[PDB]
Order: sequence, then C-alpha cells, then structure tokens
Amino acid sequence: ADLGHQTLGSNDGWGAYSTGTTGGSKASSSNVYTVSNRNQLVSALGKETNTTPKIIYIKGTIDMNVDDNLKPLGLNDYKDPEYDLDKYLKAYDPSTWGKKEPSGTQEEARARSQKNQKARVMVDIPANTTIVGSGTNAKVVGGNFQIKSDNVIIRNIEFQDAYDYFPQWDPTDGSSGNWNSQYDNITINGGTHIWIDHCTFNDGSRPDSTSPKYYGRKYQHHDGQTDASNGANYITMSYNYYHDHDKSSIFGSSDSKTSDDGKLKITLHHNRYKNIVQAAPRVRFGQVHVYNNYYEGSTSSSSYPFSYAWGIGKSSKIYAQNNVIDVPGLSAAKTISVFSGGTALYDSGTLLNGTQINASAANGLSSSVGWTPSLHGSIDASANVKSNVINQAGAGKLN
Ligand SMILES: [Ca+2]
Ligand SMILES: [Ca+2]
Ligand SMILES: [Ca+2]
Repeated sequence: ADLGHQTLGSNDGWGAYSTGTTGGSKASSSNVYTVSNRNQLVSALGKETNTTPKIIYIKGTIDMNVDDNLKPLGLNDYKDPEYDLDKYLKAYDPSTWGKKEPSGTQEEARARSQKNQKARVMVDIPANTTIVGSGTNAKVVGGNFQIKSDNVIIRNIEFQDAYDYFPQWDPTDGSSGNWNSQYDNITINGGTHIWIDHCTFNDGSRPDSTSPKYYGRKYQHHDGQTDASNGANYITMSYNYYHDHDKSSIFGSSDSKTSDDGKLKITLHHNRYKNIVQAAPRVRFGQVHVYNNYYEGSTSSSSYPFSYAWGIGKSSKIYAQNNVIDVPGLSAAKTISVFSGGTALYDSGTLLNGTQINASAANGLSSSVGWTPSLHGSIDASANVKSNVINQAGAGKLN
C-alpha cells in the first residue's frame, strides 16, 4: 500500500491496541483529497461528523495564519482593538504590579486577541483520517492540529512554528515567572488510536533565539510539539524528528487529572530530539514505552540548552529501553527530571555519551512500573540507535 493507505502494524506500539490504528485506509476515491492551502485542508477535514474513512495528502506548504482569501495574517490582524503590548508590559511589570495574576483591561484584550488567532490556526482532525505529506517538502506552518477523535494517522509532514502572537504573562509560573503560549503542532486531547510517524517538528524561521526577554523572561511564542492530555490513549509516535524547540512532549497535563491514570498509553520509538530543552517526554500517570530514541544537545547552548530528556511526573510509568543520549558533561542522574509524585522508572540499555548508565538508580527511583510492553516491533541494540535514528527519523525520508 502507498503512504495514504498504510496502517499501523499490529505490533507497533500502543496505537496497535484493540481496534488498532487504520486511519482513513478504507477511504473510497471520493474521500481522497490533495490539499495545498488552509481552505482546501479545512474543507477536506470537515466537521466532527465527518467520520467516513478519508485520506488527505498535503502538497507543499500550508500556512495556517491566513484569511479565507489565503492572505497572510499577523499580529495587527489578530489584535483586539484594546490590546497594546507596551501597555500590557506596563500594566503587569512585577515592579509595579507585583506577583498577582494579570487582570483588567490589557489581559482581557490579550485573551480576546489570542482567541482570534486560535480560530485560524487550530483545527480538529475527525475520526478515521489519514493525513500524509506528498513528496519530501510537505509542510504545516503555524498550525495546531487537535485530535479528540479515534483512529488517526499523521505522517511525512514537517510541522513548523506553532506561533502565538499573544503570550500570557504568569508571574507565579516558577520563581521569577514565565510567559506561556497556547499552540502545539499536534495536541491529542482525549484522542485514541493515533499514529504520528516520520514527521518533523521545529520552530521554523522563528526560533526562541529571535524572541526578546521581558521582565528577564523569554517572551515565549511556542507551547508543545506533540502533547497528549485528557485521557488520550493508545498512541504510537515513531521516526519523528523533533528539533530546535523548548518544551517538546507533555503527556498528562495536570497532577489533578487522576482520570488519566490507566490511560496515556503511548509508545515512542526511533524519534530524534536535537536541541530540545525539556519534556521528551514529560509524563504524568501513563504507561509510556520509550525505546530506541536518540537525544542530542548541549547544556551550554545559547538557543535551546538541554535541561532533561525524561520527565518523571506524578505516578508516571515510563518503561525505557535502549535509548541513546549525547549531551557533553551531563551526569547520569541529570538525564531525567523527577517531579513530585514521580517514584518509578524502568530504564535498560541507556547510553549516555557512549557509556551505559542506569538513570532510574541514579535518581533513587524504583524500577517497578508494574507493566512490560507487549506491543512493540524489533528493538535495536543501543549501539545502532544513533545511526538508525539520524538516518531514518523525520519528514522527507519516505515520500
Ligand atoms: Ca508553564
Ligand atoms: Ca503547554
Ligand atoms: Ca501544549
């Protein structure tokens, strides 16, 4: 079968569980679309009622920050009439506003501005859908795909720069506050049976090194790359290339969302993370199989310095095998970050800078995560992971 008609293999990760992930492979001809702009993409996707098997080939670059005539939209197009960055900055400056939550005119105007952009960039993917890049240059720029449905395949697309023109200041986010933005490349919001494969995720032409600092904190226009939340379940992410980005993959959005327990069953394999700061993945609750991934970066990088690879969040059950981490000077312990409620991690075959390490033991974590993955393909020796992943991961490697 061609790219549009291929399904996730019956052994290939958590996405293969129960009914598996077949996307729109059973599509009739009348439900096979080629799209090359926002209008064509939105028309092909339709509404949540569009559950018939469908295949959508993306041809070329689809810029999601465009109006209905495909004219590019920017800050002043989306801006609420009452919003002004200078005044927003003046209103909420810690030196005069303190650490209370931004409220009043400018914050309300910013929130409205954000909803204006959201209307353009954020799109829901309906059930039984395969979206695949045609050739080696299929791109989604500025877009935030959301999957709340069942049975979706996304492959061979370079997702670039899910950019929020209106980051929100939160003075209570960390010891010196932070700016936060809303858009991921892909958000799995309660979605199930999903395969994300041979995609690339990056910050395009607007990396975080091009954003100024306000209040001494980076004016952060980006959110996640591939996030999973709200009971998202049975997902395989394979052969993806994540690069040049801060927060990559957050699985389970809140310590309070205890309904995520028993869900967030995700398999990550053969992914490349280059110059990714953190959360690759950060996990709460989920049985997450992480195998044969390659991580490369620098703690002293000026654009995207490595912080950690695996986030051991509340009640997380990461099962890691034969992953390779290349970050000069990094200790075995610092390959991961342990958050309150995180007590367990299984990792075997972990290679840090060419040396075999035990990340779990280095962090005093239990190795008992209470499960072992039964749905997986062949496991590469750690020794071949770097080569295999660099050669095979990302968009434009199939076509
Ligand atoms: Ca935050
Ligand atoms: Ca976020
Ligand atoms: Ca997110």
